[PDB]
Amino acid sequence: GLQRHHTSAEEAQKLEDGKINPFTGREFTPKYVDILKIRRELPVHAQRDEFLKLYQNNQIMVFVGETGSGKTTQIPQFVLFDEMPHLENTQVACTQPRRVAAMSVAQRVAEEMDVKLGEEVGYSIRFENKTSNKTILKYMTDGMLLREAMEDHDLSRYSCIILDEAHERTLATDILMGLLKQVVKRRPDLKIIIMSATLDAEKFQRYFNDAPLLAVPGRTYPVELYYTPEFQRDYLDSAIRTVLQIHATEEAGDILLFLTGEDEIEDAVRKISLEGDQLVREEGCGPLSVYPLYGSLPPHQQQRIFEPAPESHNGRPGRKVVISTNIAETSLTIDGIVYVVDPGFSKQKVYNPRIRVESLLVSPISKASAQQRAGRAGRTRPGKCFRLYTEEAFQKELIEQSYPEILRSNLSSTVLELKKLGIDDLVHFDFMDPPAPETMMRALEELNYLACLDDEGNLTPLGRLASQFPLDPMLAVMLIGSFEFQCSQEILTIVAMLSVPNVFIRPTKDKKRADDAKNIFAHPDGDHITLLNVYHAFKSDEAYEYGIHKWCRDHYLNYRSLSAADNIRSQLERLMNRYNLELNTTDYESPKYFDNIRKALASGFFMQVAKKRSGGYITVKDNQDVLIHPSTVLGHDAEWVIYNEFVLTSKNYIRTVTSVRPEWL
Amino acid sequence: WGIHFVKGEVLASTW
Ligand SMILES: Nc1ncnc2c1ncn2[C@@H]1O[C@H](COP(=O)(O)OP(=O)(O)O)[C@@H](O)[C@H]1O
Ligand SMILES: [Mg+2]
Repeated sequence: GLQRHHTSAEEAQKLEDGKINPFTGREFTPKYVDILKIRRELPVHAQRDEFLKLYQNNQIMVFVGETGSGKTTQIPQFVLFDEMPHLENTQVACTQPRRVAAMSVAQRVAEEMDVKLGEEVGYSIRFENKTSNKTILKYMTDGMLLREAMEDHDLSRYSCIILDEAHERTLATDILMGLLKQVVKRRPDLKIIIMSATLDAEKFQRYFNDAPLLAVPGRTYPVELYYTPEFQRDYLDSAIRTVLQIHATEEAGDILLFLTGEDEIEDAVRKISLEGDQLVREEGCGPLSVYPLYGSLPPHQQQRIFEPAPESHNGRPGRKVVISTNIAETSLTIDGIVYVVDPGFSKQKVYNPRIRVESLLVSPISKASAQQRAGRAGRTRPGKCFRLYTEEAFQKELIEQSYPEILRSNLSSTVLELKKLGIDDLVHFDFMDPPAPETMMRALEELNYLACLDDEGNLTPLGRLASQFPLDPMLAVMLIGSFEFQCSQEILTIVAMLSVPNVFIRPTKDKKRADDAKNIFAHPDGDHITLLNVYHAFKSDEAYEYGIHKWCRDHYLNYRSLSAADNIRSQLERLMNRYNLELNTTDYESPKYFDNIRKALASGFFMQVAKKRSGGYITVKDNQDVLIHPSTVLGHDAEWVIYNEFVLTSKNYIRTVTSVRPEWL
Repeated sequence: WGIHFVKGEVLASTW
C-alpha cells in the first residue's frame, strides 16, 4: 500500500486528489481544490519525481532554485508525503531566517493543505509559539531551532530539517550547518535539505561531502534597466518622485519599493498616499494603494501585501505599491510585480573590532543584492527596474559580494554560545567560512581569563549568566560582579554607554568648542565617569524642557547613540530583574561614591591596564608604547590608567582612559 | 514628477 521513504510522485499525486484529507480525515473544501489547481503549475512540481528519487538514496542534498520557484511552500509537503510523520510521532522543521517570512509562509501552507493553522502546520518564533501536540510541520526561526538544539542536543523530535535561504549566510544558519554536519553521523535516520536561491552552489556541495545538487530551471523574463545621469543627494524624495512617475505614465503592473527601516517606510507610505490622492484629484489618475512591510508587522497586517490591486475607476489602471525592506528580495515573493525601484541603500550589521560594538548602519548594497532586486522586477511580464544611481557607480562603487555574518560579529559571544550546545573542539570545529586561528585563540584565551570558561574549557555558571546578556562577555561579567561594590546602577549606566558607538563628535573645525562642551560634563578623574555624567544630564528634565534634539546638537553629542544607550540600559534592567540579580546604589553625597565606581570599574577592565612611563605610557599586556589621546579629561599624572579603546596611527594612542589606584588592582 | 532616467543594459532571459 503505502511505503515509508519509498513512495512515488504518481502515488502522492493520486492521494492528493482523494476526497478525504490523509493528514486529518476530514472533508476537502473546494478552496483546496482551487488552490491545488493554481499551485500545480510551479516549476518544482515538474521535478517532484526527480526530487523524490534524490531524497530517498541520500541523507544530505542541496536544492538550488531561483526565487519564486515554490521551494519553501512546496518541498515540505513533498517531504511530508514521503515521510508520513504522524505514524512515528515526528515532525518536519523548516528554518526561515526572517520572522515575517516564517509567519507568512506558515499561514500560506496551512491554507494550502486545508488544515487549521496551529493544529497540523504551525510556526515557532521567539515569544510566539503557535503550535500544538498535533503539529506535523513547523516553520521556525533558525534562532529558535538553535535554542531547541541547546535544550535537546540530538534533535530527537525531528525527522527532517530543512535549511531555507542558506545563501543569506547568517550566524545562526552557519552554526546550524556546522552542528548538523556532525549530528548526521550519530543519527542515521535524520535527513537534511539545504535550499538556496543562488543557481551556483558548488561550495555547498564541497562542504557537505559532495552532496547531490538539483537545480530548478530559470523562469524569469528579460528586464530592462534604467539609471540616473547624475548623483542623487536625497534618495527618499527621488524614490517618491520615481514611484509617482511610474504610476502616472507606465502600464498596468504593481510597484515594489525598497527602503531602509520602519520610520522611513512609514514616512514614505504617508507621503505616497497623500501624493496619490492629490494626483487623483488633479489629473484623475487611477487609485494607488500603499502597504508597508517590515519585521515587526503583526500577521493581520502582513497578509495585506498579497491583496489584489484595486479596480480602476478613472479609465486608467489601478496599482499596488509595497514599501518593503530587504524582505521582498528573496524571503517572500509577491505576484504581480513588474516595476522595481532600487534606491541602493539597505541596513546592514557592522562590527567594530577596536571598540567591540555592533551597530546597524545604512550602507550601500552589493552587486548580487542589486541583481536580485532587479530580477524581482520580471516574473510575469517583461518588466523594468529603475535604479537611483549612476551606471558608473554600479560598475565601480558597489562591492562584488557581502561577507558572511560569522566574520562580521563578535567571536567571543559566538564561542560562548557554541559551548552551550556541547561542542568541545572549538579550534577544530568545521565552520563554513572559518575565522583566522589567531582571533579564535585570542577569544578563547580572553574567555578563560574572565572565568567564563574554567581551565578545563567547560562552561561555568558565570559563563552562562554572562552569555544570557547582549554584551561583550567582559562587560557582562563586570555587570554581574558590580553588585558587590554597592555601585551597581552606576556600572549599569557605564556599560550601557560603552556598548554603543562614540557619543562625541570631534570635527576638525570648531574643535575647541567641542572640547569645551565635553569639559562641561568632564570630571577630572577619567573619561568613564564622563559618560555617566553625560547620561545623567541626557535624561534630566531640564534638557527635555530645553529640547532634547537641540540640546544634543548644541553640545556636540550624538543623539542616536544616546537613545540606543538608553534602550540598552532599559533592556539590561529588565533582564537583570528577570534573573534576580542584586541591584543597589550608594548615596550621591557619600564621599566614597566615586571610590566605589572606580573600584567596581577596575575589577572589570583589569585586562587593559597601562602604567605611566618614567620619561608616555606602557601597556601591561603586550607592552605597547602608547600616548594618551588628545581628547582626554585626565587631570593629574594618573600613574595607573585603564584604557578601553586602542587607536592605531603613526603614534599609538589609547582612548577613553581613566585613573586608578594600584591597590585596587 | 521631477526625475529623468537614462536607459541601460538589458538582462537576458534565463529560459
Ligand atoms: N501568503 C500568500 N498568499 C498568496 N500566495 C502566496 C503566499 N505566499 C506565497 N505565495 C505564492 O507561492 C509562491 C511561493 O514560493 P516560495 O515558497 O517563496 O519559493 P521560494 O521561497 O523558493 O521563492 C510564490 O510564487 C507566491 O506567489
Ligand atoms: Mg523561500
